[PDB]
Amino acid sequence: QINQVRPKLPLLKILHAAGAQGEMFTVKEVMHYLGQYIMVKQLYDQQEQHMVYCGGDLLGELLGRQSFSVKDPSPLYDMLRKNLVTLAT
Ligand SMILES: COc1ccc(C2=N[C@@H](c3cccc(Cl)c3)[C@@H](c3ccc(Cl)cc3)N2C(=O)N2CCNC(=O)C2)c(OC(C)C)c1
Repeated sequence: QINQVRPKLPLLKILHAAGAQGEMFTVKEVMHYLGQYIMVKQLYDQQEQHMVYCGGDLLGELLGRQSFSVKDPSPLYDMLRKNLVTLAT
C-alpha cells in the first residue's frame, strides 16, 4: 500500500460522515477531512471553536480521547506515528 494511512470499515465510516474516502491518504489530507468533520459535527466550545470536545462520538473512539485543540494537536500525531514515522508536538 501507499506510504500514508488507510482505515477499516467502522473507522472509514467516520471520514465518510465528512464526505471523504476514509484515512486512505497523507497527513495533510486526513487533517483536512478531520477539520471539516469537527466543523459539521460541531464538537467544540461556544466561546472557543479552537477547543474540541468529542464526548461519546466516534471521533473520540477513533483518537482514544474525548478532547484536543488546534493548539495541542498531539492526539492526531499519536494516531499517525502508529502508521508512518512523521512529525509530532
Ligand atoms: C478559533 O477556532 C478555530 C481555529 C482554527 C481552526 C482550523 N484551523 C485549521 C488547522 C490547520 C493546521 C493545523 C491545525 Cl491544528 C488546524 C483547521 C483544522 C484542521 C485540523 C483539525 Cl484536527 C482541526 C482544525 N481549522 C478548520 O478546520 N477551520 C474550519 C472553519 N474555518 C476556519 O478558518 C478553520 C478551527 O477549526 C475547527 C473545525 C476546530 C477553529
